[PDB]
Amino acid sequence: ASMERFLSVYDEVQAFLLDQLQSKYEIDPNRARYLRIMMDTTCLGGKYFRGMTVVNVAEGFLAVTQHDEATKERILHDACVGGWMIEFLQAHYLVEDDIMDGSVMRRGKPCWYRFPGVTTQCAINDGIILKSWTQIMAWHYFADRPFLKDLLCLFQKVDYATAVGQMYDVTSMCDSNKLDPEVAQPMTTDFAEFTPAIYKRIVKYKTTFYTYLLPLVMGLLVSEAAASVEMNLVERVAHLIGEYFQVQDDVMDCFTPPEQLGKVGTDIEDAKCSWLAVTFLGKANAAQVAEFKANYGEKDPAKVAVVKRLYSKANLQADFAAYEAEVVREVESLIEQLKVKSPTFAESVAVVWEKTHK
Amino acid sequence: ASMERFLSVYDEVQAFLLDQLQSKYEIDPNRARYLRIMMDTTCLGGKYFRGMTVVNVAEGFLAVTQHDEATKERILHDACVGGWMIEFLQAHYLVEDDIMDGSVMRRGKPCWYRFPGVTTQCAINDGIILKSWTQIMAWHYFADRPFLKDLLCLFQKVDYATAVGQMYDVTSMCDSNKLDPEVAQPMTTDFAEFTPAIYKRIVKYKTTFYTYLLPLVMGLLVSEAAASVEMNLVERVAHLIGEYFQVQDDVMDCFTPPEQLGKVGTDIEDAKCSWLAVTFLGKANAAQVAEFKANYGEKDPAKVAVVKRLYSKANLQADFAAYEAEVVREVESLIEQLKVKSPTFAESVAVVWEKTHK
Ligand SMILES: [Mn+2]
Ligand SMILES: [Mn+2]
Ligand SMILES: [Mn+2]
Ligand SMILES: [Mn+2]
Repeated sequence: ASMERFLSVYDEVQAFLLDQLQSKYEIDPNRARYLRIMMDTTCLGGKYFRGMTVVNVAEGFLAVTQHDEATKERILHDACVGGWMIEFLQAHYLVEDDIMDGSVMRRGKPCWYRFPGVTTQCAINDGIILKSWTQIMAWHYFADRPFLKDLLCLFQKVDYATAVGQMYDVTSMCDSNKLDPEVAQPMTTDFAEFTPAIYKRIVKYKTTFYTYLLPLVMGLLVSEAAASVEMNLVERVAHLIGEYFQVQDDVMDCFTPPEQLGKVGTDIEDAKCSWLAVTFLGKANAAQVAEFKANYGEKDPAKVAVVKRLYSKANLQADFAAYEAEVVREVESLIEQLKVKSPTFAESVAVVWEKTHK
Repeated sequence: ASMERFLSVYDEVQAFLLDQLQSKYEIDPNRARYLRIMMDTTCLGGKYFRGMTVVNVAEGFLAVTQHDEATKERILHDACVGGWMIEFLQAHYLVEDDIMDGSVMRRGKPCWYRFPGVTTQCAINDGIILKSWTQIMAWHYFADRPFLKDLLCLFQKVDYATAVGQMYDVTSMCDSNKLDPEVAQPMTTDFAEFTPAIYKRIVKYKTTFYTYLLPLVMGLLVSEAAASVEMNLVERVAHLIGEYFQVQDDVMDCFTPPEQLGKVGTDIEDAKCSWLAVTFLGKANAAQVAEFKANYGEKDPAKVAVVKRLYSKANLQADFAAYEAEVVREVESLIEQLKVKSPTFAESVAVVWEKTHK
């Protein structure tokens, strides 16, 4: 099974990293144990969607390409390692974003920095280590691979894009013209920057590059198949599926009970430029906009309840269904275009869409 | 002048980074301005010792190697860019370490995260961007260079080592056997881990790799001269000079007035494994150790004053002078050994020592 190989490689990668800390970085056993627990707590327990996308893309090409058995095994091992690079990159983001946002829970468990023996003082550095481990992995496992340079270059550009996206995200409730390191940032009062275009830019950089583009292209690279596809189509379809992913996340933040969500959603309190706020402001009458402005972005539970009420009364299910229908058209169109050069890869993308959509 | 070229390249690198944000990352002008101010505030204003070491090593080899003039200029430009990679890496560390430690000032100015329009929520991500910029620089300026892979590999291993060193540093006041993410960490009461060996491990990883080893080897790489030297000697001498650097920093933290230091030193309050504490515990009688334990690691100003008194009464100037004399012997010995294969590089190391020592 794909999952079974993927999880076995985690054990191998963990052992390599911790053994190297002992043999080359002079680490002692208690700190090795701390880092092992940190790695498990921050990297394990999700769905491994991103990492497994690398594996699944690679498996698709193995099914139609002649290889020695040892080569099949090496490609699958490379896909697993590259998948864990992305999972560790996500772990880095989640650790640091939870600190930056003051989040409380993540996947039914306390955020890493809130563990009693961690604290922010250690957790910021723990998140730095998680990202450094992605590079240690690559240089060790891919040292002699022909895709090493392309993979490292891709990884770093996606990582940079994601940090730029985090800036877009955490500043999305400020007026751009008032941004200034010397002046404490007030929340917007006109919400003029709550537009579809601006929302799409947040999501594209914050989410879609590392969640959809990177796993797909990494699967191509470890398969030596990047010339088998039109890269502009891979970008466009990743952008599309990633945006749909984030729209779903945004809806759930407001409307999924905390036990199922795994956290208490705070997008309203945090004044996020979410799909609900943008779409509501694309629909609302004057009265409703005024009420939204009077209540959005405040921890006060009665104000949050007014915003959720406005959202419920706004029939945003209709907008979501129409958004979803348009995304189905465009994603299907792009999958069709991908078949011109690689039916195999087009099928992998169809699977990524089906897992995202349904 | 070397400094004049180095600072000119900053302007060039800044322009490249910000222009690329506009042309490829969809940035708007106010956020470009924020990032420009962030870059200037976090990267400028120090001595540029690390960055200029790259330049000076490269200049040493230019003086004795035949090159076309355009090649001399390209090598110096590469040395400047590689120097700014290290300066931006340091900027990353300082931003994140100041947040992790709750520091107040850095170089006579508030720490970046304490700017009113920054906040920890933005500053953690700003520090992430600073490090991502080091990689954007390398891939853009060194794309076709033969040293690209060696440089990237070196940079990432030094970066990893530094994060491991930060872990050693911020955990240095806890008993290793009690380290545990599930349990809030108490300060040591026996100080058994305040030893020269353990202190040297903190310093080696936290400081010496990125402050001394990386600039020296980067200067070799951009000069295509790494085979001109014995790398084990470069490591040993970097370790030695870097440790002396940190010992000086530790003394100043306790004894240099804040205006000259640029901050209010808090190593005693923070219970740091500093050279003063280790050396004091290497000298003290039972009575003095007991008093140290009763007062170390507490913000209470009268307790800090008791520790400073113990340090003053302990005649640690004698230990420092004897430490310094031994470092002079060993550094001179290693410079002599370096002359066997490269007098030019040995001279660059002598300059790095002279700037550190005097
Ligand atoms: Mn966030
Ligand atoms: Mn969300
Ligand atoms: Mn620190
Ligand atoms: Mn210090």
